[PDB]
Amino acid sequence: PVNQKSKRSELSQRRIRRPFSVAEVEALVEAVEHLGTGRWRDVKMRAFDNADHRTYVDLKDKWKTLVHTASIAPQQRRGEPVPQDLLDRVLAAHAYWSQQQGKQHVEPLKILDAKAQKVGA
Repeated sequence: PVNQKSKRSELSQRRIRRPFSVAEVEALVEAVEHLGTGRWRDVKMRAFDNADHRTYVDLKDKWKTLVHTASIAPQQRRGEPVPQDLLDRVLAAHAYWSQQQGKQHVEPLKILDAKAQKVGA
């Protein structure tokens, strides 16, 4: 025998830069989960090794699209293959932290954060 299948088609799209690799993005979420959605500067320092004088908005944009990719907007689909492990962790922090400000849909979970101290000469 032999059958066919149907799928969805794209319409529009906008982008200037390139997508982040699973290994790269893996840090964005992991960092946002520990540092939360209130410490972007720390997320860049913990995630990106070269976050000396790097911006904090960069990581903020990547995350925004990350969570939306988990299961929010249909047109927000980056298209590229994304690990369900990240999308899940992202929505966890985005929703968990969201409860602090707004309210849309959270889950039964909690987390924490903390910094360290390193003095030299």
